[PDB]
Amino acid sequence: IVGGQECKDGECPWQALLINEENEGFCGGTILSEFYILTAAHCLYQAKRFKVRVGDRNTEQEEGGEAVHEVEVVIKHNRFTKETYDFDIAVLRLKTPITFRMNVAPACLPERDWAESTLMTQKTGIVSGFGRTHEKGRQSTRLKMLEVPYVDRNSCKLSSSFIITQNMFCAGYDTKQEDACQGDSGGPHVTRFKDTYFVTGIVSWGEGCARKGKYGIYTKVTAFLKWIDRSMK
Amino acid sequence: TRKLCSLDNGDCDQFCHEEQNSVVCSCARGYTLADNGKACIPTGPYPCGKQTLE
Ligand SMILES: [Ca+2]
Ligand SMILES: [Ca+2]
Repeated sequence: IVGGQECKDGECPWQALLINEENEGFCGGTILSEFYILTAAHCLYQAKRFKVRVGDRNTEQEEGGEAVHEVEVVIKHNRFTKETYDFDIAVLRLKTPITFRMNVAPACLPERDWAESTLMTQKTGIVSGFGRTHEKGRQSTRLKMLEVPYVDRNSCKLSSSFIITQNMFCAGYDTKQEDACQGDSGGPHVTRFKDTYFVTGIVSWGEGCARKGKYGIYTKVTAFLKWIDRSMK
Repeated sequence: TRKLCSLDNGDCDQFCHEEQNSVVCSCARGYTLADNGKACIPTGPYPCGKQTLE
């Protein structure tokens, strides 16, 4: 996350961190329920074996609430395309159920039509993660969040060197230097509606981080709500 | 002009659907619709979408 603020105690409880064999985070996820994590399909290519950490806010110290879960089943969208990152979505079934507690709670899955007409028409959503704090920097040891405006689909298409499919949407700023970044991939984009937070996107890709004339590109979760439902069985 | 679900979400806490010519409210899993048919009440600990306070 470039710019934004730390997640304070309790603020980003649906954040998950995918961690490699060296116990380093390489991608985010969103807690959907005690057994399921939502992430980006492209993240699965980034580590041969990986686990999921929840409850973590500071990767440099054990604040007691952190827990690592093994992944039992990886459910990757069969239409994921590395060349355009279309269908950039995966669900992970954990071997053991997550214990909800301070800093660990699921984000709500909304209903499709309501989400598209009412959530995605809000002014902003919130992206969070442990990703780089600038384009060429290192990952953040602190969980961060950032309010990002929803961006008109036309403007976003005009701004992009690469195709924006209907399974993607844009969020962020034209020139202000705030954006998700590398390492935030797979993480939550959620939208607040009356003090309840709903999953609206998955951090997917960008041409750099926070570049002028460029926006953050997210998987459009509302296009996959049936598929998510099915995947969680 | 804004009517039904397009006017302040139909007064619903969460999901609003327009059925015949009227608002129908509903809630995410782990909540129950209140007696007034609009508010959503969490039915257990750690309901989805709530920042944690304990
Ligand atoms: Ca920690
Ligand atoms: Ca920009």
